[PDB]
Amino acid sequence: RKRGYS
Amino acid sequence: RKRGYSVAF
Amino acid sequence: GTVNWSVEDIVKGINSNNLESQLQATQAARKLLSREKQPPIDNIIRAGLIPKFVSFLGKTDCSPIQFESAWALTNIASGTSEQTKAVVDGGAIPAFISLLASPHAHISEQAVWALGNIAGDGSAFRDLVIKHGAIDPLLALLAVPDLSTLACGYLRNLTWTLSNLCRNKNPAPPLDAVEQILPTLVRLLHHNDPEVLADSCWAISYLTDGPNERIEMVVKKGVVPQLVKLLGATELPIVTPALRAIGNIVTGTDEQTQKVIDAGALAVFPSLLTNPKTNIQKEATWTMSNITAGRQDQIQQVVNHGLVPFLVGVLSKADFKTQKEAAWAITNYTSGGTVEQIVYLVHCGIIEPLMNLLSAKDTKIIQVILDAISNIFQAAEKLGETEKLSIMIEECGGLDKIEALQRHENESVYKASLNLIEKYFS
Repeated sequence: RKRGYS
Repeated sequence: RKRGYSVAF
Repeated sequence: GTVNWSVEDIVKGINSNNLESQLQATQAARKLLSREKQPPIDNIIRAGLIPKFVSFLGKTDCSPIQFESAWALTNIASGTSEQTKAVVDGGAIPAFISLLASPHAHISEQAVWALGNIAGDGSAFRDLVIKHGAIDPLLALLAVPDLSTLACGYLRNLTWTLSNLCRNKNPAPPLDAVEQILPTLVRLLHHNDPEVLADSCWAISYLTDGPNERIEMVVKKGVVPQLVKLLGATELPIVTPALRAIGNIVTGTDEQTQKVIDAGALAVFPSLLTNPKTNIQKEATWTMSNITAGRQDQIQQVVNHGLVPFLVGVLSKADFKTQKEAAWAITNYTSGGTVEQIVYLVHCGIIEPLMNLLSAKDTKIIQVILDAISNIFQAAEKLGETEKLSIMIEECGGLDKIEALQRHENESVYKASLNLIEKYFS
């Protein structure tokens, strides 16, 4: 998984 | 007769 | 001030020979890359800003530009594989590893987040992050007497990044990297935060998805009782990876499967096999199928826990994917079970739902059911009760289904169905 910050 | 996740689905 | 800047203005600020102008422009890029709808990641990449942001990661003298450039790059790395590659190609991996030792907790966390996105892209970037030596400084951030002293979000991000280092196959993570991470993972699995517990379970599900040697590394750390405890959790984001991990462990040896039974996992299956989430019912039935593929004493534990009526249940009514796994659970049970155990299965009413599924337009489920019928008849042959079974299949309309399968397109189905008619229905 990858996750964006905000 | 065991099946791994990829073998089952 | 730094809200809604054009890429051109950001480039002008970053290309100035003024650290404060560069900082204001980097914050402007971070805010652009943080917007909910369509952040201009490709426009920022095309403007050649990634090498500038990576050099700003090394500016120890200006901690705000370190944070702004780390956040901007984290947002780029969170995108497509090509976008993550641009971050890696800019030399961001050693620069982010150097920031893990930062005295500023918000910068160290941003570096943890960025490395999780890079490692999560796949096997090659995961292994590259490991080769650049990320594991030791990541583990050092968790080397505290009590995990409860750490900030919630900070611990959640560290757990998530460690789970991405455990993720992906072809190849699976390096053996020594897995051995190094596992003691911290066991500790995170006993933490009380549901998000930490969910991601620790996901990390364990990835590590157990492989050969028996991989499962052994995990099972030897004594985590199976803690996984069974989490299998009983009320939170669906915890139960889902806990069940996946347990399901993966029971694909292993009879001895590894026994550790799951000994920890009391079968007592959770009446609720898992009736769970309102179809994916939980499906993976619980798959788990059951691998346990019925075990020793006769393990098939006996399924019986003693009253789980055969629950298998009759899922075979009778469930989503088709769960019913296919239930068909597999029955065929595995009938292949390895004793005559008494197979007799018990028929008495629980397995025949009628097993026959009703012969109408399904899936060649694989038909093959599996036809095999189970043959095995049940083989048990009836030892008791001389083949006639009682033949009448039972006739009464629920099973005979009409097997007779129709004699003209089926598949070779194995055609052969097995003709065999059963000639041996028991003539």
